Amino acid sequence: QVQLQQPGAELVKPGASVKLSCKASGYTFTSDWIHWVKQRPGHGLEWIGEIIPSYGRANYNEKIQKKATLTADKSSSTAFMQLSSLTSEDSAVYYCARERGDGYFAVWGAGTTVTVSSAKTTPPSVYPLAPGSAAQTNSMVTLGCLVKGYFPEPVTVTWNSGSLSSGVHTFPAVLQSDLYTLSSSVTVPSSSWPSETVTCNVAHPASSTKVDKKIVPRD
Amino acid sequence: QVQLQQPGAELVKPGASVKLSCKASGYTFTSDWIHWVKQRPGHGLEWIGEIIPSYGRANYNEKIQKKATLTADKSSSTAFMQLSSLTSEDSAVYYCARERGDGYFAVWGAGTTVTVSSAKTTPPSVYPLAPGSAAQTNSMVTLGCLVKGYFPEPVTVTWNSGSLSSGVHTFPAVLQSDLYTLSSSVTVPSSSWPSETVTCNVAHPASSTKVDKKIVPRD
Amino acid sequence: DILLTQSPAILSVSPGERVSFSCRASQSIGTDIHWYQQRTNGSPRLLIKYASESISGIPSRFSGSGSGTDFTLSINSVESEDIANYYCQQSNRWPFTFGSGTKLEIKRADAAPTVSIFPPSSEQLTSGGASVVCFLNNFYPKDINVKWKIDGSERQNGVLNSWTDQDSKDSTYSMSSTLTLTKDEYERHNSYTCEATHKTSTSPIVKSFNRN
Amino acid sequence: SALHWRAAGAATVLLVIVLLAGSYLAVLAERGAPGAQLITYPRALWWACETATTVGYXDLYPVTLWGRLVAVVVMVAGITSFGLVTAALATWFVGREQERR
Repeated sequence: QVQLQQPGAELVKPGASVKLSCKASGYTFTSDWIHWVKQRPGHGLEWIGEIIPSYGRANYNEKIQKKATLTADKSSSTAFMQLSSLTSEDSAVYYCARERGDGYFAVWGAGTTVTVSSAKTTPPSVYPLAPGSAAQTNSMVTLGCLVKGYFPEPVTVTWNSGSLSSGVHTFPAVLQSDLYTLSSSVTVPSSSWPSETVTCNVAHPASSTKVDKKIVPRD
Repeated sequence: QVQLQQPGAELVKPGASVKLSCKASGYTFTSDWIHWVKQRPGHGLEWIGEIIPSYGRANYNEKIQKKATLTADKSSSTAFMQLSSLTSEDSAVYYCARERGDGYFAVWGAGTTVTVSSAKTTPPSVYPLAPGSAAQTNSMVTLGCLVKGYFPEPVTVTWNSGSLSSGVHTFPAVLQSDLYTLSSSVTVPSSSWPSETVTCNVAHPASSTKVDKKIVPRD
Repeated sequence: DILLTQSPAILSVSPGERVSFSCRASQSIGTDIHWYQQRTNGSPRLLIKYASESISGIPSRFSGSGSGTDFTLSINSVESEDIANYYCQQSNRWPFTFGSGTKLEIKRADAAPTVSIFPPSSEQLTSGGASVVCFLNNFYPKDINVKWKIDGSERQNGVLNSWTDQDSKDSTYSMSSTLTLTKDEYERHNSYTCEATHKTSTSPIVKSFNRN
Repeated sequence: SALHWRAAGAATVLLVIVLLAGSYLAVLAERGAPGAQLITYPRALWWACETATTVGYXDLYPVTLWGRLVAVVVMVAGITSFGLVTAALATWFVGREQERR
């Protein structure tokens, strides 16, 4: 069972503030420290700070401006990190990890994507991608779905609820006029389609809107 | 009396496994550690691991893949090193040495030549090398024997069971079509031959076949 | 504050070979070093703790060594699932710190792309607008060019490409080329072509359709 | 049983407690101080042991004000305890041999 659960995404306007959370499960000891690591896209890991729930004390990275404030709630077993007065610089993926007071990070959270923009949330438009009537086929066939016009990142695309992970590709999004767009592809044995359904599950956390889309052949 | 005795050679097929041994003599204390050092041809010494017989515990070099497993047998005073899943890379001379728990290696073993090949063992062909009838001679004469067509290495050539070590040369073998070949030479006072016999002792450990060969003048 | 240096930043190795990443501490830290793995879109995963100790659930392929200021994470016979970012972290002195990172890259055999063009979807045209997607899949090396031609004439306005990192399934690369345009712009045109120029073939691989 | 004998054992149970709370409190106090090395429980426990016995090798020591105060308590607890066992051994030896007369 996922040891640490964090909200998939958060949108914040410049100067505003957001409070990220991290709910823990599994064993819990008095010697547990919850850490927060910040990762900017294309870059590495940056330790932000730590807190010890059982006692409530936190420490922060001195080598960087203190945007974060750590707090813990023993009852609901949740650690929170209050980020304040944000800017484009504070935009990245924030991880929480647990340390048993022995120095290494045993388990990590999926990470919460934080975006600092004046833009407006927007669910993604999903469309099928079946071959063209004149497209001859080999022993394999390729399908896919087009997710476009959404904001902010990210979106999690799966094929048949993950039971088809093999032969899947989900290209990186491209930003334009305040709207990301990406495409995913899948390759199943030509003979297995459309005998066997192939759907595209798309979840957009920043707006709480999951949508599927069956991929059938054209007319 | 040779403090540590190891088999002169061992042949192993790629992927196979061989267990080298080292029998000790002389004083034996609870504080004795037996070490194994690996030396590839033309290269230096590489510590593999150590074991403490009296207790049976062993430690291994972390900076390299663990092909070895150390064990000890108190009764027969022998230390063993199980090399597994070998390859051409694991081919070299393996030494065992004893350390009195004070850090330096007091005594070493002659070393066991290990070869990893799909080839087949083959005893060496020994032939004499007496001067040519028209070869005038000075105050010294040169003889020698030709060892060829053997596999694997090595071969130990001696002249008159070592009593003639002076004036001896044993050239390095040359590999070709899965068969090594080398020659040894000796130079004794011209007047002392053939009045006094000059034989060539050749031992080929990898096949357990020792053979001599008297060196007399041609017809 | 202990500075962990990882060099090189990118390591290229042949399938099955033995690779070694290195971490350099700015001062002796014992064996208080730990290694993490982070695949694309994933979160870090502890691989080795305390420089040598193996974690449960990690292939016996992974190993670590070192002490003091020099540490090494090795992979005996690397494979595709190993394509990712490796980081080291020290717990010797406060505050904990992370290495800059090292990317593992594999060099497999050349692979030709599998092109596939897709006409805009109906639901898309309904909401107003059409997008012709083209997928260049499983090609290697990653260097590749894709040309768009509308009714025989090369197109460019409205085209947005996108590449993927090396795949951890087969060590290849893939790209998606998209040509967007309003319904109108899409109406007064018949043929849409997608060409692909790659190292594998002196000739370009193309695919196209017609909004019959 | 006997006072001295009980006070000794009580000193030992108390020691173990101080040792454990010492480990916890030391890490709590040291974490947050740049360069501090007394920052993980397992070694902090070993630090506590070598402090209570006074062998102070070190290989580890506190550097913050509260860490030092925690160190002072562990030192005194260890010294008091080990000293409360010596007095119990003296009471036993005296009271006893006094009969051997």
